[PDB]
Amino acid sequence: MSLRIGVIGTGAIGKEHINRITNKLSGAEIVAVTDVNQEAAQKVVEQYQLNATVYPNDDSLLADENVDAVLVTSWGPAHESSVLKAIKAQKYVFCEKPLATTAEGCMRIVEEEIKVGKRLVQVGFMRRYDSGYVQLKEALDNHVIGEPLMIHCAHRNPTVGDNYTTDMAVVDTLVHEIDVLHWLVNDDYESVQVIYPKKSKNALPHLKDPQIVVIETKGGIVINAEIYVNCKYGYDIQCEIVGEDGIIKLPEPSSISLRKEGRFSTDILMDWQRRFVAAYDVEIQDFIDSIQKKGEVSGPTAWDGYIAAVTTDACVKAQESGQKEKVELKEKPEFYQ
Amino acid sequence: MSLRIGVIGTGAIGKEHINRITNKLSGAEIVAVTDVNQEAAQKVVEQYQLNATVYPNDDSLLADENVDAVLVTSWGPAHESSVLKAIKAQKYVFCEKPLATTAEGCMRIVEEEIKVGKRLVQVGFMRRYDSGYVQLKEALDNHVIGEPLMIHCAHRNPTVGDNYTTDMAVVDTLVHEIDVLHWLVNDDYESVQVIYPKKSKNALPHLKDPQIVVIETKGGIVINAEIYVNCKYGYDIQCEIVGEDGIIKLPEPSSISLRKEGRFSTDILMDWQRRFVAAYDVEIQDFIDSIQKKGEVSGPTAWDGYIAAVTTDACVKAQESGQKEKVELKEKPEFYQ
Amino acid sequence: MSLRIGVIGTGAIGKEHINRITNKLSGAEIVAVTDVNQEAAQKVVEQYQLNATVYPNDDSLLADENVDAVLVTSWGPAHESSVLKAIKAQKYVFCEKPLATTAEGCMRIVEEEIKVGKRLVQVGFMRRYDSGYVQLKEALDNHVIGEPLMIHCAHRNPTVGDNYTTDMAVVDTLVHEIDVLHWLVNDDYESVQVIYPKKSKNALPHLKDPQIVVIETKGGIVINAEIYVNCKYGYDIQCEIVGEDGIIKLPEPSSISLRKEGRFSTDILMDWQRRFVAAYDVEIQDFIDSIQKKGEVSGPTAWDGYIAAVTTDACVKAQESGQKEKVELKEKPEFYQ
Amino acid sequence: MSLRIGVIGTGAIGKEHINRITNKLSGAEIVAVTDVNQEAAQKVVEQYQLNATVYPNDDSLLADENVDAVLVTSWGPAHESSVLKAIKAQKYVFCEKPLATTAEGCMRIVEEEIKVGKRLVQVGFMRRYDSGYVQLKEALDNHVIGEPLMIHCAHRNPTVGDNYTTDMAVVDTLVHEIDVLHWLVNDDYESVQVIYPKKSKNALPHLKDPQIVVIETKGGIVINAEIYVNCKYGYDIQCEIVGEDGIIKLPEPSSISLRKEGRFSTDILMDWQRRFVAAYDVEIQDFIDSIQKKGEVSGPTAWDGYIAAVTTDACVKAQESGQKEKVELKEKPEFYQ
Ligand SMILES: [Cl-]
Ligand SMILES: [Cl-]
Ligand SMILES: [Cl-]
Ligand SMILES: [Cl-]
Ligand SMILES: [Cl-]
Ligand SMILES: [Cl-]
Ligand SMILES: [Cl-]
Ligand SMILES: [Cl-]
Ligand SMILES: [Cl-]
Ligand SMILES: [Cl-]
Ligand SMILES: [Cl-]
Ligand SMILES: [Cl-]
Ligand SMILES: [Cl-]
Ligand SMILES: [Cl-]
Ligand SMILES: [Cl-]
Ligand SMILES: [Cl-]
Ligand SMILES: [Mg+2]
Ligand SMILES: [Mg+2]
Ligand SMILES: [Mg+2]
Ligand SMILES: [Mg+2]
Repeated sequence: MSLRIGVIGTGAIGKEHINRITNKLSGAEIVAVTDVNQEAAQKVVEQYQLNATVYPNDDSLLADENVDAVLVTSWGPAHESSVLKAIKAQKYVFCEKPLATTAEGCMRIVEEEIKVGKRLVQVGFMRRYDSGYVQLKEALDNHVIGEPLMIHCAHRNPTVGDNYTTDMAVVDTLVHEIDVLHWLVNDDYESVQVIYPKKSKNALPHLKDPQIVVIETKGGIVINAEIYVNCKYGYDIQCEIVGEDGIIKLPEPSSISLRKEGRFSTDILMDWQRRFVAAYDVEIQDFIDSIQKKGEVSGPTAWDGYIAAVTTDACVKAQESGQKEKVELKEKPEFYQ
Repeated sequence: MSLRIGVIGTGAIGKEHINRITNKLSGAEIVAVTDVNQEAAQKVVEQYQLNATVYPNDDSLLADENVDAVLVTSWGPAHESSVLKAIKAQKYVFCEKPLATTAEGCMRIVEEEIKVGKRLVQVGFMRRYDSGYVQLKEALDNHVIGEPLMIHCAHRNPTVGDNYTTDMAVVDTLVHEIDVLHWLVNDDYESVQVIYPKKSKNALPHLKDPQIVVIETKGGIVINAEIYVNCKYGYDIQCEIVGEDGIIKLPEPSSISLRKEGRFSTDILMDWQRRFVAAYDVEIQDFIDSIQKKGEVSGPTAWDGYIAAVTTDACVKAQESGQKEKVELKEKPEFYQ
Repeated sequence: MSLRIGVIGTGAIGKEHINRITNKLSGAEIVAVTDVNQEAAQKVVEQYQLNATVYPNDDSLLADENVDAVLVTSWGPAHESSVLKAIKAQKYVFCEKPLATTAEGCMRIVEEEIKVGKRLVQVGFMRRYDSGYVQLKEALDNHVIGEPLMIHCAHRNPTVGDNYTTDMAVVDTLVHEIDVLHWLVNDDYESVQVIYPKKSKNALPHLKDPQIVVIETKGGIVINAEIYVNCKYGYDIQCEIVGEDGIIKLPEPSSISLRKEGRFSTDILMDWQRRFVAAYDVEIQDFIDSIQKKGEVSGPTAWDGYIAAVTTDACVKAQESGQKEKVELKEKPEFYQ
Repeated sequence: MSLRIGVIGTGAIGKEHINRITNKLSGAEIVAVTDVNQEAAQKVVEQYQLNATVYPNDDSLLADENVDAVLVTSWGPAHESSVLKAIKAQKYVFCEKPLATTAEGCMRIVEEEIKVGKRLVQVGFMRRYDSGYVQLKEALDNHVIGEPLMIHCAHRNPTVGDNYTTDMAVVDTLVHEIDVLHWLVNDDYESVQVIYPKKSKNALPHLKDPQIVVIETKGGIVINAEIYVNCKYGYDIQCEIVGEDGIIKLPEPSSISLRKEGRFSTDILMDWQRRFVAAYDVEIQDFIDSIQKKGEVSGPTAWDGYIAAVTTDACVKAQESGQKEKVELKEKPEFYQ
């Protein structure tokens, strides 16, 4: 059959996932939705022409015997509650970041999932499904460059809104690097340090931008991550991994080249939504296919959600202290190995 | 509803389209199949776990009131017959190349389609859906380089089988360039000339490889197309369009870069099936979506099939004559404008 | 000692060579000059602060026992006369293109040089000394790509003056490709054909621009050379050699890259004089060093001058006829092997 | 006349400069040499066929009224003595790094030079004369990217000898970055911190390799410099400057590209001596031309030597302490502005 999916939270993110499941992907259907604003959920069912029940809350949606799996796409601080309820209802769950707002909240989810005996929770770190990152992972797993030693990366954005604050550089922005890098190199984070260059003219007075975040792993890999969210020129993700015997680097997004007016050039995307559309499609298709074929999910795990929560909190601490701060992680359970 | 598709011809190509419709794309289902070898069609229904009727021939399949659209993926010389039957049965049809084996056969299809009053026929020239070609088309349509003047392109393949013959360099290989280029520049072909370099050591004695094909358009654009099907190093498509004021060029397929052992490098694909998988997915999704949203197809047309048939025949003539040969095209009907 | 050089022709080209010998290179000095306009030669001696005698003509300059070698940098049609006189006077001679205006004139020079028993004549085809071309030659000589099969090249210039005529596309412009390519692949030219695309809006009404020149070698290498002298965007030399097993390509001139305003770009030079300055320096330094160390010159030869004269004439014939034209070359003497 | 140069120290470095002055450059001659090993100096005069006097020491060489300028190319710790003697003898001096082994020694030279009233001392930081760095400087001076904010750079070498020690990563290797970067951005260094990744398998047990050096300028520019001297793959210099509105990056050294065996690649040099040969030539030619045309030198100054000495010492301190260390610089004299 089609995997029958319910959606908890019908804002921009939920709508985009509803659109991809309904109009782009294979093997699933939206059969149920809920939102805090019931009127909004009804509008969504109408706009996307869904054959779906509108439920007043997640408890009633999760009680629907004909819902197999849910997307948790509500307000971030509301995610944890729905994830816990879904685990208890024994539904598969795809949770947009964050899994929970604290390490403790992630640990509550971890404890309950481990009881189930199979993986129900996939966290929405879509970078792992981007073709460039998949290529990097394959090269590393094949020992192409020997042991990784250093990672140099950048997350650049053209401009941010007036409400974007210093902490969000790590909470909303660097969190993607935080998830993908430890996955690439199969190592755990140990410490973080934040350094502030000269503030850019393109940043509002309350915002510290750019920033450099230096992260060391337990194995001794050193990551230097630049975050510059008012770079003006484009939305740009760059990542180079220096190994003992060679160096691998993430590609530019594909663009025709142009020779014109004394310049040889390619395009730089301006819109972050154009950068990872394929990865979002693949991540959800993987959720669907893994469930149908394996009876459990296969992507970033609740434990990856925990690592992101602990590490982001340490980075925010380091933003304030100017000192090297410890990333204190519990031992990874065999369940998540 | 799901668009209900029947498949005529369940060989490798038909199977791959069945796989994408069943497991990758949105909005369609395989409800019927037929193959000359009925046992093969039954095996296909079983292998892909289809809920589909096996019909003994295309006439019976096309008589099924619950088939909305068909794929024609049979032996090439058999395509024309099924396309004509499908038009008469008023079904939408996606036809793999060729539309027909002769200009005359394509004209028979054109005459019958024009009677219908809407487009039923989409021909499987998937290059138009490749992101690089879409980018080229957008640049041209926006006048980025002024008038196109010259096109330099190459279609390279690592090695061919013992049964690949000189004519197939244009019939099976260059036909893709033949379709995409006139579309890019909105011009008609007027003449073709073939020049043979030194034969490669990598080619079998009966095969002329490489070849250069020089094509001139009515507007005066000159295309120099290299075909080298035993290039050894990779499967490689290259295309540069020189305009009055600048030059645009198709990108390399996306690859991580590597610094190792004194070389800075990216990957070249070895497998043509890895080069255009995304384009095949997009072309079929467009077939489905166009039908459901517009009630007619929107891709390469029966007329494009005709242009390909006329032009390939002229190229094969030029391969034999060593002279400049005319491409004689009827006026394009308003139906296809 | 310093090699004592006399200069015959003190126009722009002669002045630039005088400047490089006097202010940039090692091991030579300008001791004598002559120009048709004696006042101009005197001004040159003063402007460059030379310790040099001004002679009324080349005969008197060549009679100076203390002149070891001469540069022939006069009006093109005047070159042949001075080269012949210098050979008879037993001086080494560096001759700017052309060696002579006709195949017959080049053959007169060849006959007289062969009598000398050592190479006196170096022709000013500086591309052979450009680092990119040297790299191409090394790769070819090391069999990196197997046998060369095809060459795709372009010679592009931003705009030309009102006096630039169709024939000059081959006589003044393509002549550089004509010299360098047969050297790269160690093959002789056999035929040429000219094809005219759509005329560019950037070309004046009397000029055919762009042009494509197709040249076949005796060994069966096919060269497609684009000439576009009003391309607007830059001065740009491109060259790709397709071999049996791989492909080599001339590099872009070195430029920093820029990410800015949605584009990732490098520089394209606008000024042809910036493209080959290093090659001009190296070619003259080689003239000097070869003479001092070997007692004979080592660069492009009088025979290379002959090949250029024959081939340019065939191309101009082909420009007019629209037909394939023969390049008729005498057998290369052992003297020039 | 030719600038008459004496050479103090005829080892490998002195010999290479003698070779370039004698056989490659314009306007100077080697008229005098001295070495601690007089037999070595005599051999050098013979090997290079110099018309030069061999002096027993630098005092006697500097007393030669017919010596205009000297190269100081002796053992590093011996440089300071000869530079001071040359300033007192009122000769122009080109000094290979280091200017002196301590900040105090550099300050002694600075004090004596300032008395002269014109610049006599040029320090051999050749990177400033490399075409890529010149291009970076021009872009910065033209405000192409707005204010520089961050610099990401790497100095990589394939392997080092058994005698290469941890301190040399900054003293001999990073010193080049240390000189060029403050010049590029016209800012002073304020602090340095060293971080050690996982040790490479390619490094001997006594050596800490790779290393990351984080340098902050007074203006707030943050530099992250990777040093990896056993990277195996090549000798490789990389440098990216992130500005407010865009990013500029040093180019790869020019190389033909190759498509072969499934890879599209360019060359990475293995030999550091091939990386900067042009810069060494240009730096010495500039020394010669500046003296002859301006009567004083124009390259990196004694003050730049001082900055390098102070900064290298701070980096070595940071290598040992693991803490952020201050770079304590005296105010730059107007003499050196
Ligand atoms: Cl919270
Ligand atoms: Cl965009
Ligand atoms: Cl999980
Ligand atoms: Cl614990
Ligand atoms: Cl047929
Ligand atoms: Cl492949
Ligand atoms: Cl059609
Ligand atoms: Cl007609
Ligand atoms: Cl003449
Ligand atoms: Cl320029
Ligand atoms: Cl010669
Ligand atoms: Cl003969
Ligand atoms: Cl010392
Ligand atoms: Cl090398
Ligand atoms: Cl100084
Ligand atoms: Cl002080
Ligand atoms: Mg853009
Ligand atoms: Mg590969
Ligand atoms: Mg420019
Ligand atoms: Mg190499």
